[PDB]
Amino acid sequence: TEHDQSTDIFSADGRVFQVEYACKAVDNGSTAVAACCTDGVVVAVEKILTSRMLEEGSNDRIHAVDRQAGVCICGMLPDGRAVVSRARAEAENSRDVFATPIPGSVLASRIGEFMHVYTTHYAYRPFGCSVIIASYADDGPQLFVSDPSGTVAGYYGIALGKGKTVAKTELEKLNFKSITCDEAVVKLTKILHDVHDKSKDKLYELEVAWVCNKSNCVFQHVPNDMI
Amino acid sequence: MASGGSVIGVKYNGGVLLACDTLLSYGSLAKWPNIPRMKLVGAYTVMCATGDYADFQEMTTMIENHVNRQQMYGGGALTPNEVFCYLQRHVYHKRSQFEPCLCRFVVAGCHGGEPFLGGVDDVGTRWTDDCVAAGYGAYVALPLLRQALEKPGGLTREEAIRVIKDCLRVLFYRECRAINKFQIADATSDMVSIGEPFEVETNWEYDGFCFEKTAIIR
Repeated sequence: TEHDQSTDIFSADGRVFQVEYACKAVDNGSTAVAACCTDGVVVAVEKILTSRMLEEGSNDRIHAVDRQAGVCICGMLPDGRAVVSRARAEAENSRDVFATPIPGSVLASRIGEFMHVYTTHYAYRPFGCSVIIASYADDGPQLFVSDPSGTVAGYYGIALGKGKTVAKTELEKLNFKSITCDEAVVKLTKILHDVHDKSKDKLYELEVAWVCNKSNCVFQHVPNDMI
Repeated sequence: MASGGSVIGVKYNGGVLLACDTLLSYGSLAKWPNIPRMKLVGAYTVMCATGDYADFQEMTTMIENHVNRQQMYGGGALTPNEVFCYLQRHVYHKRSQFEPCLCRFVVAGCHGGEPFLGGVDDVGTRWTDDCVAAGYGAYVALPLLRQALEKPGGLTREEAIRVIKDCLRVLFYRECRAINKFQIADATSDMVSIGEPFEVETNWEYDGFCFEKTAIIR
């Protein structure tokens, strides 16, 4: 069992255990959900509070990375913040060098590449976060997830963290072709209130954001009255 | 080596005006007569310059990106005073590496019910005042605007527009590389708007300009 001490070693079965362990940190974190409508994309996440004395906005998990795109972090927040910085730099590079807003599919593939490189070298460890990427540039609305292995995929709806098995069940009873961004906020918030476990985590709040036609394809937090 | 000519600005009671023409020249050739030379920066600020257009474009693109990003990433909206300071440190740094920004800038804005106007030259000299100019505007227009600001109380918007047009009229008569097509920007009430292009009225029919009187041999 020396094979699980660094990310630069395969096990006999063809696995990389340090990356699996990093994934377990995401699976024990707070729940997130997201949905891709015909207008846009909506993201929502549960924040577990550690004190009743925090200001509002503390330890935000959702961050803008360009005018038209945003990221939500699951698992370890300071690791997520390092990925947010990288993503900001790739979006700026696309505007400065190629004179375009970065397409959603390209942004997700660069984030994946960046995360993968920390699974290859004896001197670094894998990130302990999964990132939800939400974008609306010239390729339409797009929602992607990148995990600690650096694997990247596109979704119509998705859930992450410790409530994900149940939350997935409830996202399967939505109609993705038809739904608008105002309905979505009500349904997504409901799923998150229902999976919350009241024994373990006593204090919590919800954080919600979107990018859609209503907002002029600007990625932003929803106004706190719509919850 | 596309280049722009004069720029002029003046503060009035409640705001600030900035004006220039729509032309870029290449040496003596008048190459493009339909170029918008004023650029908005963030929420409160507008700038213009005299001299090398490529250097104006590089510098303003860089400042606009910094201002939009700082706001998008949670560090607030920069004021005209801060934008001006930042511009001046960039120009001085380039002067100090012997790679100068070969322009002279005028910056105007409005924030906090308080108007701003200032200039920066290509070695990094900076100043603020009730009237500012670049190019031939510094020799032709400042004398007229400084006389209008002598009245006590300050200028109304209407008086300010009238003296600005007298200045543009003289630049068209006496600056070689010019056209009769101008825009005015107005910063007032914490925002900037840029007007449509217009032309000024000119006089060519004095008796002393006639063919007989101007003849060299009688």
